Amino acid sequence: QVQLVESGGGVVQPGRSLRLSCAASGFTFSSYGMHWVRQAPGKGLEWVAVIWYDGSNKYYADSVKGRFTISRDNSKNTLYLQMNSLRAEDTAVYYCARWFHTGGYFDYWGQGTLVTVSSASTKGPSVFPLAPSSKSTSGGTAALGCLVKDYFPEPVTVSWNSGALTSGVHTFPAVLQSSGLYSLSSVVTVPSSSLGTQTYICNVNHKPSNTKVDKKVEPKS
Amino acid sequence: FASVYAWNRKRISNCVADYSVLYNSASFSTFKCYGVSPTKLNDLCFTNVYADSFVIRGDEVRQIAPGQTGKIADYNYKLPDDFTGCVIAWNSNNLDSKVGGNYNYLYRLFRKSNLKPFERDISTEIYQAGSTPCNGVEGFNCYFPLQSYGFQPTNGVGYQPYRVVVLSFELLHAPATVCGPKKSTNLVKNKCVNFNFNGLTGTGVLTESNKKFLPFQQFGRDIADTTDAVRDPQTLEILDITPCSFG
Amino acid sequence: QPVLTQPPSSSASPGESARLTCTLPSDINVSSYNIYWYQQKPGSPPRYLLYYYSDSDKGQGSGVPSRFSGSKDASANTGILLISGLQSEDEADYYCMIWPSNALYVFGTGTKVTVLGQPKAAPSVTLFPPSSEELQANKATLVCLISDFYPGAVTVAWKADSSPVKAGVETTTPSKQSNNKYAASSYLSLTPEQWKSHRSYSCQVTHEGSTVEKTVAPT
Amino acid sequence: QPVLTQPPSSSASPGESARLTCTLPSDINVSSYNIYWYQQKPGSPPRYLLYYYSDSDKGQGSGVPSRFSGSKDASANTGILLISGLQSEDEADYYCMIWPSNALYVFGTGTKVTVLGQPKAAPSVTLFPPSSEELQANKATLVCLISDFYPGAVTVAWKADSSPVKAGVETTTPSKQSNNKYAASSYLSLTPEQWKSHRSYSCQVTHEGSTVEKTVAPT
Ligand SMILES: *[C@@H]1O[C@H](CO)[C@@H](O[C@@H]2O[C@H](CO)[C@@H](O)[C@H](O)[C@H]2NC(C)=O)[C@H](O)[C@H]1NC(C)=O
Repeated sequence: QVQLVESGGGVVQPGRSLRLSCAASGFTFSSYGMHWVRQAPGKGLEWVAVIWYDGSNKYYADSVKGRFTISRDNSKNTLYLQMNSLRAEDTAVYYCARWFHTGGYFDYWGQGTLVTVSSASTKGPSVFPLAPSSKSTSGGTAALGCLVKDYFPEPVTVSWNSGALTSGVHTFPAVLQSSGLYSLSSVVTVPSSSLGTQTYICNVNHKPSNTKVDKKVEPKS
Repeated sequence: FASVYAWNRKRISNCVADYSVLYNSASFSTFKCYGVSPTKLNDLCFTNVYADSFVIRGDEVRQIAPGQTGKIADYNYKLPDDFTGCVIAWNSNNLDSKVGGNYNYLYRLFRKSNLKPFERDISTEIYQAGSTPCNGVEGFNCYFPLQSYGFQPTNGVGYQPYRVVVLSFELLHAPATVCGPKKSTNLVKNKCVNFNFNGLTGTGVLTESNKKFLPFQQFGRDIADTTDAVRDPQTLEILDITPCSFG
Repeated sequence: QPVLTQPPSSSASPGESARLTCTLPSDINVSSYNIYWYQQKPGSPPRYLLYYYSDSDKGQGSGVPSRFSGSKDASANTGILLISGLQSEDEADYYCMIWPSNALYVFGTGTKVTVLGQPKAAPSVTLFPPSSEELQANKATLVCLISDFYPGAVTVAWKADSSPVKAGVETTTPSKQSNNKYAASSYLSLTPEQWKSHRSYSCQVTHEGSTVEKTVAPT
Repeated sequence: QPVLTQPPSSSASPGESARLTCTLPSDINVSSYNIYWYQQKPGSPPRYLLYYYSDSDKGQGSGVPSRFSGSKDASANTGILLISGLQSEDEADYYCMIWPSNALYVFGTGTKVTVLGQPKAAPSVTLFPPSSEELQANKATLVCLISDFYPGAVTVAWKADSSPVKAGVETTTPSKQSNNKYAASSYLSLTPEQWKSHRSYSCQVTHEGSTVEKTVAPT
């Protein structure tokens, strides 16, 4: 029964244009009002646009006016959304919702689709070693790591000593900067008696590219 | 019917009201009486009856009662706190709800101040929530004050339209008015009986007469002033009243 | 358009009762609107729960057990959602909505809720200054790592010698580890001349009122 | 068996009125028991004072002037002792007791009371790290001295670089000097490798809400 599927998402650079298609089923499409509602990755919900049962009440949102066009086609049970001149900030997940009017609330959302307004293409990581220091040292253990930053092609890996150390090795989730490139840092703790003693070389491999670099981390000079 | 924000107001007047055909019709989903329990309506008389009519949701019938709150009782239709009449309500899904949504039934959802009882407000000024003046155009904190139930036949109960009629019996200070119907038995004759002829209460034997009243006189009296003849209201024939035997 | 302020990240433990709030602005008598409440699990679209306006004008949401109940307190400009008898299926974000004039639909700001299925923990913090090669690379980045802080409502603030800073910092959202506690990270962008300009920087993290800060000085 | 929590070390000045409290656990309706109160001077056994249950069920203790009076407040699970008109003979420890079933006799946790016969003072703190010979002696001890803090309700907490520690510390009870104020001392046990492990330690002392801390770093 009633279920709404969506498509059209993807990745584009700003200024271009895109269109999204929400295909309904189940209920009788042309008897209800339909909304597009978006939410940014890691933020709150935000209403975008509404359309009556072809009643020509468009009523966009103050931040989308003059850039988004909402429309429908009940001959195919389809709702559309045409975006153009993407602000490189309208990157989010978009849902189509059905509006139950005499009660006054949404129902039957549609699983959303993700559209990301990127500007990056592909780039290799820049690596630095974060040295073990007394400011990181505490009693029996001290921590050292490797900072691998500024890369677009999301899947990247850093191992410790060709995969040897599994104790204390923690790679933190990559962070997406305003520049559009990712960055992360992986750190491992090791007994403070063993600051420089043994081998601690981070093996950085970037699989979309072909980058492979081993960096040694040693206490500060 | 009539909207909920501009209800109707019919002033029933001098008549013979039979609240029994209402009370027992079993077609009403809600029949509450407040000033007066229902079965004693066909035995009382007032000065005026008012009947108000409108259409609401299914689960807003509980705000049509003395002393409630909510968007309906606050500013659409307010009942005084010493109400006297009765409230009747029945479901009307098949008449008022139409596929695609019946957007002709509106209600008011913003007002400056709650209504006085039985007060009515059909204005359509742009409401002003925030401090900023509105100047007759919409916008943030400047809202149109009327919304519309979009009724649709596939709505769960409690969202289907109910029609409501509120009868309000009032008693100003006149001489009289509408009351319930007066029922009559048969008239017997030639037997000491206990009789009542539209007010005349007495006892005795009733007998066919041969006197002729004038066609506006009800009963006849003797010298020394005792009722000795009556006229039957229904058939309009004169009957003598003799006492039954003592000695 | 109004803005509906919501405190992020309340919390409680099973069997308890949580009380979320949604407040409007100094203007508008919240006892003039009906408030709607939506719930969203992760990896799923939201879902209607109930709406409240002036008891005897309530309404539930077709699959919402009678635990969830709404109310509204006047002299705070606040609507209230009340969960009574939390369980291990209420970890979700709860948004409040108002619908004035079919022209705009205003959403709240979100509020996380977590039922503590483990004892609390202390956010272990670790701070690193820009390495030497990065100094030679004409740039600088401070690295603040947070780990093992099971209730996830951490926030971070960055400090130059005495003042707070709000430019050049990026903050990861908390991520769950294997031990089912959380971890996070933040980065500070600096030119090396600003790195040696101020005598020391620090990263502070606040978590359930409590706060722990670490500090590093250039050499 | 229940535990009767008592706030240690209240205080006031002559002519005033002190209000001590004795609270049970989240369970048990303190308005179901009668509470007994005992007083103990130093160098002497305790002494019965009074008991309270539901006024019109009071009782005094044969030599206890009508200053001392008991009461009981319901929605805190709390019994209350009330001294009205303190004098210079009420410096004592006041225990609350309950007697449910001649099988167990539950005592409180004690509460010091002192009538201030002098103005307050500031706890002068002084901290010393392990000396060199002790470092060569394969051991380490931190030394925290407190002095001149006339009202004696001091407490101490020990700190490694950023965290609190609760192992290897010994704390003297406050002792009265000639000037009739107090003094105390605390010791921290450390192996020298832990001494150089953490970059600095500190001793903090709290006293009437106020707090003063001192800190030392290895060399
Ligand atoms: C009151 O109603 C009765 C009937 O309910 C009337 O009786 C009728 O009287 C006429 C005589 O003119 C007869 O021809 C009819 O057959 C009667 N009807 C019945 C049903 O018996 C009576 O006349 C009415 N009262 C008045 C004053 O007219």
